[PDB]
Amino acid sequence: SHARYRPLSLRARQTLSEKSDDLQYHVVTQEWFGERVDSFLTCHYPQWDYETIKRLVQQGHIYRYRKNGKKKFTRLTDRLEFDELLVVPTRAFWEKQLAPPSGVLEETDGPKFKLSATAREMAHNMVLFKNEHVIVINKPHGLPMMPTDDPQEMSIAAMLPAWKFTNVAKPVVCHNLDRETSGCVVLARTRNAHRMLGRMFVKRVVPNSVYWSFCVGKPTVNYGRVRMHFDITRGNKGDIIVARPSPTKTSKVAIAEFVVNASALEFGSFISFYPLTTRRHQERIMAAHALRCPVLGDAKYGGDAAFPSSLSLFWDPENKGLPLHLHHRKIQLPYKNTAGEFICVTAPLPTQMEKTFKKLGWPCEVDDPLIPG
Amino acid sequence: VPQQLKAYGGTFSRSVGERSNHLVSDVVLQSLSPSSTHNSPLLSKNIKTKTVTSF
Amino acid sequence: NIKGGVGSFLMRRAAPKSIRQKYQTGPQFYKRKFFQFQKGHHRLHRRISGVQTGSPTHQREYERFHHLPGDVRTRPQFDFTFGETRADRVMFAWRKRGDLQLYQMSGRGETFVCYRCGYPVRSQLVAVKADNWDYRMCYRCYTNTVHRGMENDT
Amino acid sequence: LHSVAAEGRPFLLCANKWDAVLDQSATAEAIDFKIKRQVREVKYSNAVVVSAHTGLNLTLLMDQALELYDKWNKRVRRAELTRLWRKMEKSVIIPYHVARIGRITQVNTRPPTFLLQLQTKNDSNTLPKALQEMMKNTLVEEFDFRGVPIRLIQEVKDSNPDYI
Amino acid sequence: RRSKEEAERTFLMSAEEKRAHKKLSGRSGDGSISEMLQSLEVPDKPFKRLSRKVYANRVNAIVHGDQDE
Amino acid sequence: PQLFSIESYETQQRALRNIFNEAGRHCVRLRKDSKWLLEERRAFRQSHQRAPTTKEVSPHVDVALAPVGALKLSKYLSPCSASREVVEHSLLLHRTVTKSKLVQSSEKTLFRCLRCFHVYAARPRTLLRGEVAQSWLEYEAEAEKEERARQLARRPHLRKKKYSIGRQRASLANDPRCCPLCRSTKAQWMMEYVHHHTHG
Amino acid sequence: FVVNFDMPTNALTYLSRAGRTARQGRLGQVYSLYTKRQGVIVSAVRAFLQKQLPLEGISNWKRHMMEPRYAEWRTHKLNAIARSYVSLITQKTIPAHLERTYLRHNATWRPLFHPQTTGVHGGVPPRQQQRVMDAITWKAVCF
Amino acid sequence: VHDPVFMRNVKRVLASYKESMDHSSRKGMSREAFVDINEKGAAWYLGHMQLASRTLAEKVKDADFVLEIRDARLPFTTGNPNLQKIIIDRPRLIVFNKAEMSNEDCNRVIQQYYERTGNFALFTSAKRSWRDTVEAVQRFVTHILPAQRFKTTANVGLVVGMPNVGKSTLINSLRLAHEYQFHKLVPVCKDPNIVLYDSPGLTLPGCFAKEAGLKLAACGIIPTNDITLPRSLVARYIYDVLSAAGVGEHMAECLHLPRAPISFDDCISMICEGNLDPSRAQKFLIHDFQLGNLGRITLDKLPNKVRQ
Amino acid sequence: AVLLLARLQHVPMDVQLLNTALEVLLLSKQPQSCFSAFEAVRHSGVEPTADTYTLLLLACERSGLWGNTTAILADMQMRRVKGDGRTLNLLLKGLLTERLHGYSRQLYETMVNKNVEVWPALESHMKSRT
RNA sequence: UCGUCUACUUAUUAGUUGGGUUCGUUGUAAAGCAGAUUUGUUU
RNA sequence: UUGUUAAAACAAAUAAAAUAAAGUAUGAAUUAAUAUCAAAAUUUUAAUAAAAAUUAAAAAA
Ligand SMILES: [Mg+2]
Ligand SMILES: [Zn+2]
Ligand SMILES: [Zn+2]
Repeated sequence: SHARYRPLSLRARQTLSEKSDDLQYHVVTQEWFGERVDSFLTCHYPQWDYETIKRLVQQGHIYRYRKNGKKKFTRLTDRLEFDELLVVPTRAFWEKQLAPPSGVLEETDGPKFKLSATAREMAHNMVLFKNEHVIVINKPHGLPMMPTDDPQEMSIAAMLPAWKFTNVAKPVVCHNLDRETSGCVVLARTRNAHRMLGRMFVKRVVPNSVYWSFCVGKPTVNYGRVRMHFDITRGNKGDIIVARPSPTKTSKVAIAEFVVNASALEFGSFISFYPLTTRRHQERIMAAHALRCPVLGDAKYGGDAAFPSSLSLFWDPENKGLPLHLHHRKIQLPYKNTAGEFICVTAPLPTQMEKTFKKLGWPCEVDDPLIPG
Repeated sequence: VPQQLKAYGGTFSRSVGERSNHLVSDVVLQSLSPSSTHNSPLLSKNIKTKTVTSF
Repeated sequence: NIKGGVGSFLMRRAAPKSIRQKYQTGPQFYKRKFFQFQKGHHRLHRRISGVQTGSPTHQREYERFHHLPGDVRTRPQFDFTFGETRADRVMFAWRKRGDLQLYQMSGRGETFVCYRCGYPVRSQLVAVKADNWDYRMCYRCYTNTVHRGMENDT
Repeated sequence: LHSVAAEGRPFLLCANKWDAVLDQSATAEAIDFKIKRQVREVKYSNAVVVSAHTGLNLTLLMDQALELYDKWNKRVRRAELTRLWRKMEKSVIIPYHVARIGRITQVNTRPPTFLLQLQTKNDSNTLPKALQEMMKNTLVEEFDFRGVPIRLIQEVKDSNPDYI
Repeated sequence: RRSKEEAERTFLMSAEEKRAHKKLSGRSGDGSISEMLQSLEVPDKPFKRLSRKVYANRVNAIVHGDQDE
Repeated sequence: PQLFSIESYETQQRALRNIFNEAGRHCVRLRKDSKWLLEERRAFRQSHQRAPTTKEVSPHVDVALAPVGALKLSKYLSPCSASREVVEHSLLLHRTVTKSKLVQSSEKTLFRCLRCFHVYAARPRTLLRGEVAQSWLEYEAEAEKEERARQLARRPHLRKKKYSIGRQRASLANDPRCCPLCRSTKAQWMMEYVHHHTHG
Repeated sequence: FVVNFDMPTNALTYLSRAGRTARQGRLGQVYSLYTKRQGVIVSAVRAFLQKQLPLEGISNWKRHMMEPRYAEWRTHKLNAIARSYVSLITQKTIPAHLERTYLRHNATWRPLFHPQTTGVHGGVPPRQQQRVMDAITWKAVCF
Repeated sequence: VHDPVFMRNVKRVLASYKESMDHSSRKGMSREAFVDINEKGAAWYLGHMQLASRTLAEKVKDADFVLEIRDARLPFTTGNPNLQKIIIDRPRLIVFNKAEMSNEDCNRVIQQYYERTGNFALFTSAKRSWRDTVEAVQRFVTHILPAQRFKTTANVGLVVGMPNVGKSTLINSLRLAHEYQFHKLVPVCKDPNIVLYDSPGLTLPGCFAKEAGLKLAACGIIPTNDITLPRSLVARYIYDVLSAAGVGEHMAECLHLPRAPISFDDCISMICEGNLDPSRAQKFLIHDFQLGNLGRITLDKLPNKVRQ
Repeated sequence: AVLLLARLQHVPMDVQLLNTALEVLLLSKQPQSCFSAFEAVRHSGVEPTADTYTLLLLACERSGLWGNTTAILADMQMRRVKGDGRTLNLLLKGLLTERLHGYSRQLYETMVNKNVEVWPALESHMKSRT
């Protein structure tokens, strides 16, 4: 970490590129007259990947100077010209307060973890939908998605090498989930597939996810649209989340569409959330405060109303270890099947939620027509 | 009752040629965009940009 | 305290924020500032169209774009027109060239946004990138990408 | 008084022909109420009642004018300025979104002017006239600048030419 | 606003409700929200959905003066 | 001393948890609906990516009756007893859960109305459809209405034979959604009623 | 460093004053004191410099800087309609019965009627404004 | 009259609001326990009060004094644990509201301990107005706090208290009084230059344990709803406190009972024996404990170190 | 009672209804509302009496504004309506709170002249001030 | 990109008593970052 | 069906039965570019295109 990168506007990046001196000006002799820029670069730099050269050329870090006083930016398909220069940054060019692209540097994997056959069998059981581009797994309850403070505690981010059935590298998780969430997690096989699928998980207007939850109590309306602005602040032992109805310069909005599927005597209810944003504990806090009816098992947000005397008939209120009823039921994918409908994968409920639904008489396996596919 | 249907409330400028067709040439500078160069008598003609590297 | 007025039409020159958007060095992934449509068009979307001069018994559906140069002048590989009809109403699918594959829709042209040129395009021809139906290409950008040999890279 | 205050000279009101009035206490209260009604540091001056034919307390008017010149060239230390504004930033209610003032150091005297260094680097982040009025309101009563106009200089933070 | 708060839909408002609140909080001109609420307080009965031809016959009969509203 | 009054409330609640888990072994098998069963076989193949298991799909609904002790518990408990509310609320919850498991069946079952007090044989799914208020039961109702419109729009004359006054009156008697005497949608499971009467 | 005791009323004088201080890459600085009268030009120049644009067409007359030409507004409005059309196709699904209304308000270019006198008839043909006015008054006096 | 379509729209939305609010059933989660009004608007805070220790310290370092507002029935459980853990260099004035119901002996013990530590305890009754309280606060400031250096500056008091204890009511009263006198902070008296600064989230407790919720519902701080917390859990704890006190004859004399009760079921049946069901009988018992006919009651225990 | 008073409409105005509504608004959540109603009826209507003035002063005592404590006395003087013993005692207390020395001393002197009893706390405060 | 963190520590003994107080996977260097993303002449 | 009260009454509101509101004469008004007007599907041209083209065949009251 000899160079600490800093935010830079386009003006500042141009100014630094002009001020720098760690450049290499390749001339174009008669031998290289008329060669493409990408071919020139791939023949001159054998250690640079083709995608890295593409990113450099299309971002403009490798431009050309046609002796006209100004620098000329070209794409990969452009042909070169005699007597002109091609400017290429060197290794020391990225040592200033200018952040380089991903491929130009070398990223070391370092230490790798060795997995056991039982863990590999568990991962192969978690695998639900396998494709040459995407892999959908069913994340169990109470499992850390990313390595937590305790380095000896297991996590899903280190189970990646066991999922690459034929790929040269481990898949990359597209979106992270809460430790208590028992939904489906999507992994991208191809490094390009991750970039292509990363656009789906940004804030959107049309939902493509389903969250099945069991809240304590019945809300007023059967269907509605929840919206609240969150403020996350750093504290002594953790984070503080402030919820507001009104916007704020620092607030981040959170929007979802909730539908009440069934009501168990107004003491418990089953609801389906369809989110439009991505915020920490978003739907949990929504059900806790907006709907005014916390989900069964959310001790961190309204632990007193989490385990109610009403449902005490079925579960022991003194244990307080029942799984949080938060399941990413159904999620859509841009990929189509042979029929033409988009592939929407569905994860089965954990055995504890199945037991709860059986004790309540509700069917455990039902399709969700709100999100088609 | 005021007129309900309106397309543009404000008013456009009166300069048909280019921006600030009313000012004197000593106050406002002339544009150098390629859309305005091919119309001016001096800029539309030949312009050399090739340079020499050393003395 | 001092209230000065300046129109936004002067600052439109610095609308692009990166080199790819300003100098058009690569595909604009739904981020394009300036567009160029033919004079007289009120519905702002480029049009890739085809002719119909006979019944499907004689003139196939993939022969409508026979005037356009490229892969359409060949026989498609997949024929979904028989049997059950697809949900998205795709009738033909050509050979998967690298990471791009062409598809012909049915009915009126579904307007989509090509991630290479950045324009809304209304056509029956759509090129899907690596089976991901969020990134589509108009046929013109598809033919140019293949001719340049960028079908594997882009 | 507004025109004299704009120039930067300590002013002082004088009620001439004070012996010809009928009620001495009625006019003295009309002027005082007219004084407190003034705004923009004009109100912080005094009013002396003077008669030129009788010669009523003319020496008192010449004594106040001498005190204004001494305060006109008064030298205020720097550390006292920072402690005043640090505790003043909390006690006042600021409904306007303004940038925090870094340091306060008076630069020039006669008239005494103060330098207010901002934290941001934008030029349009200057303080409104309501905040300048409040800043001028405390400097006169705390540092006994009564009847003396005070200027303010809001310096925006300047970047470094090398940028490291 | 107090009726809204009693309904406790603060976090559950939608587009139509927000637009109505905006247009009622905005100071109107010839209109008056006080008189509008007083007129809304009338418990009068609503009209049922009819066909186009039946409604046109109703309008013609009302213009002639032989049928009620 | 200790928390005598608090532990007494916890002890009685633990008893209600045990006496209600005991009543689960007394069940009445009810075969599921033909169309609903295929809906569980379909949703299971997409969720588990495997053929459905005959022990998991449970084509026979396992409905549980209220424990024999609980009905006689609230009976001999005076209304002034503080422990009556905690056991009454325990029965009201099980009285609704019994409805939730009953609606999944389609076999003929005794259902009495409370308006004119008439006992008749009805199918629990179509009768208790408006009281249970389940979205999946709402979405299947909207799905079957479209399925009927698809068949009727393809062939208009198909309505003549399928939907006739002779056919419409016959289907209403086959699925008595309301009492033939009072025409009221309010109904009650006679099995739960006779279970509550002969014990109370 | 150069200290403009008064803000110049034109970009020609400003750059000529600015050119003296910084020569051949030498570090310089310009302090231009301005009052309420030069508020218009100082607002444009400050914006022109932050985005690194050439000082071409800068004036002190406020109406000159806020009123654009018709063709220049034609080009900018055509781009603003397209940028909404791209965001409408990318992040939204509209029903069939709302397909005409969405494309009419966010995707189509509607030319104005005589943009020379647009301040009088608002850009809409008054023969349409007359027919529309007959619909307002007929239901206004009926109320 | 505005547009008829807008009239129809507002009629429809008002009818929808009416059909939504007609339901008398109250939701489980106590909205009041998390909402906290301030000058910017209604705010909802999440998390406990332990992870905000440095955020509290950075503000008690800036404030001149620490004005806390607690309830006399349960002093310690209502407030901030870090304030009791780490010593605060600034002088503290703790106003115990509803002092008529607390134990007089426990009140004198806690005020003696506060005087030993350096703080000032002020017990306020319902008959007393906020004017005498703020006057005594001003007297505390002019007696204890040293003189300010600059004459124009003012001394700031950080207010620490839940909105149910009376902090928000005091703030609103002072605000309206100042507004009427002149026609994020709140000035009380301009002659001694005293101002107050409130911190909503640092005082909002948020989540709570079972016994904490029991004590809060018995004192009336936290609300009580049938879905989240039945009246049994709190009334049985109240009766267990009364039994630990052992005043059975006193319970009987208070509740007009024929004899001394033996168990909680006996208490409920004897209150039922006017005639009313056990639910409303327990509600009336809790209402009695709230209004305070039962006097000299302290639910919060006192540690050994505070009793020494 | 507040709800029923809000529902009330089209009823003749009388001093009894006036002081009853004053009691209602005094015991309500907002003690300033009865003062607002009194300022509304101040222009025209039935004349207020010593009971209504005692109610207004009790509401001012409960709220704590006391900004019109001398305005109430000025209104009573211009209305030329005598006040009762409790009215004059509450006015004495208000003036002592508002530290109006001259008016308080004048009222105390005229009270001792009329030979009307005062509150013990107010009498002790007066004797300690003197 | 919906991750985790109301107990450690210093002593004390056999539950008692006084002090002090986050980590981390992946993408990206722009294709990323406030807020909104609604329209039935419908009765 | 809901809500209120008390140990049945009242108010709301619709969906079943029942009641009426012609097949006789008298007879306007909104509207009106128009071929004895282009039943449908496909494709396309500058914004609903009922504008064009290709399939196909759409009876009368
Ligand atoms: Mg955004
Ligand atoms: Zn394209
Ligand atoms: Zn019946």
